[PDB]
Amino acid sequence: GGKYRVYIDQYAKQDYFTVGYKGPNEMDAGIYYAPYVALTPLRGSDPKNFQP
Amino acid sequence: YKVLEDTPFATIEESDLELALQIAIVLLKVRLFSDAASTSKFESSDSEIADARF
Amino acid sequence: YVIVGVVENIGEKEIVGSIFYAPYTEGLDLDDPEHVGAFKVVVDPESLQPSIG
Repeated sequence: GGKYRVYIDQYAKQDYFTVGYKGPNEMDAGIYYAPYVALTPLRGSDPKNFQP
Repeated sequence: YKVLEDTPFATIEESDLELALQIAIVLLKVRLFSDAASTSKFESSDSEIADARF
Repeated sequence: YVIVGVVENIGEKEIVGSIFYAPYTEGLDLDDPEHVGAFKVVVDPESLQPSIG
């Protein structure tokens, strides 16, 4: 309707909808995902067999 | 060495075990086992790599 | 003992002989591919001595 942003839960378990609110301000949202560190790679190998 | 035929040395009268073995190679009772490993041998992580020394 | 046998190379594909060895290096990034095979280095995480194979 030009009003609600609709998203599809591609893995929905049954059949449902959830209506939620999100304000323009970052503090106005109910739940806050606040990343600190992301996708930092690690590298190495095992000296007994040289497999990476 | 690896055995090709059951009871290697069954027909080798040679008493000197070293020579009896040379005979087993010649007569195809036993084959030298030296060979490359199936690739999985070193992929299990439960692996042993022959040392090189000096 | 004594063994006699054949090694012949006519060209392109017509390669004949008793045992072909035929090493596999494709996909392995080599400095002078004529070398065949490659080195790997780890270095122990406890003792800090190097390790190579």
